Amino acid sequence: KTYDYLFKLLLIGDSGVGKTCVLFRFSEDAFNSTFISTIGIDFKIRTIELDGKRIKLQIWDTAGQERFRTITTAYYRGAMGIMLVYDITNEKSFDNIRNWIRNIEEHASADVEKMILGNKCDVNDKRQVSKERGEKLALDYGIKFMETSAKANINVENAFFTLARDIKAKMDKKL
Amino acid sequence: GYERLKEELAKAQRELKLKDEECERLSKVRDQLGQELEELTASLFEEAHKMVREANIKQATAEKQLKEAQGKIDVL
Amino acid sequence: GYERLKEELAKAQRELKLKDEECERLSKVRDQLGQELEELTASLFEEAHKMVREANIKQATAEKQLKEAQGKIDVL
Repeated sequence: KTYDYLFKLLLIGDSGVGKTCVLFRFSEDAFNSTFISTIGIDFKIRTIELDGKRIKLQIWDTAGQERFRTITTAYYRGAMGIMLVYDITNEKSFDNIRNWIRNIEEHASADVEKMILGNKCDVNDKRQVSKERGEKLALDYGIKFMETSAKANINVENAFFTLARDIKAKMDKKL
Repeated sequence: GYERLKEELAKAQRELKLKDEECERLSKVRDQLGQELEELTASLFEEAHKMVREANIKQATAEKQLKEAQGKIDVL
Repeated sequence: GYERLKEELAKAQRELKLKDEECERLSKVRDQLGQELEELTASLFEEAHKMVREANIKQATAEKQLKEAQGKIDVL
C-alpha cells in the first residue's frame, strides 16, 4: 500500500557546513547519532503529503570521502533532487558551492533539481556571507536558494517541501 | 586516397557507432547496479539506526529513572 | 581544406579515445560497487554495534546507581 511516490534526494557540501543536522531536523530524529563522522554516509526516510498524495523521500547525505567513491556516484547518478549546502559562517564553503555545482553537473543527471541551502543563518553575528550575495549565486545558476538553520529550526522543513514540490511538478508534467 | 577515405570513414564511423551502442550498454548496467546498491544500503542504514535507537531509548529511560531518584537525594 | 584536415583527426582521434576511455571505467564498476559494498557493510556493522555497546555500558552503570547508590540510601 501507501506511499504513492518515491523521491530520492541527496545532501552534498563541505564538511561542517551542517549538512547532517539539516537532515536530522527534517527526518525528526530525537538523537544525534550518525555515521557521517566516521563513515561519511547517512540516510534518512520521511514521507510527507503534498496536495493529498504520499511521497517517500529517501535522503542521502554524502561527505565526499574518496573511500567510497563509486557508491556515492551511484547516489549522485540516481538522485532526483540534490541540496548544495554552505555555511554562512564560512566563506570557502560558499566559494566551493560552485565546485560542487561542477560535480553535480559532471557526476549527476541532466535534468536534476537543484537547491542552494545557506545554512546556519541564525548565527548572524558570525556571518561572513551576505544573503544578497547568496541569492545572486543562485540566480546566476538559475537555481533556488534558501537560508536555513538546523538549530533554530528555520526553513529546513520548507526547504525540503519546496524541493519536493519542484520534483513532483516536473514529474506530473510527464503526466 | 578517395577509396581509402571513403572506406576507412566507414570503419571509423562504425567505430564510434559500435562504442556509442557499447556506451549506452555499459552505462545502463551501471545505473541498474547502482539502484540495487541504493536500496540494499537504504535498508542497511534504516536497520542500523533502528537498532541503535532502541539501544538509546533504554539508556534514556534508565538514566531518566535515575534522575527521578538522583535529584531527590541531592535535594537533601 | 588545408587547416580543415587537422580539425577532424584532432577531434575524431579525440573522440574514439573518449569512448574507449569511458568503458575502461564503466567496466570496472560492478566489481568496485560490490567491493565497496562489502567495506561499507562491515563499517556499517562495526560502528553500529560499537554504538549499541556504549549505550549498554551506560544502561548498566546508570542502573548501577539503582543498586549501589540505592544501597547508599539504604545505609544512611
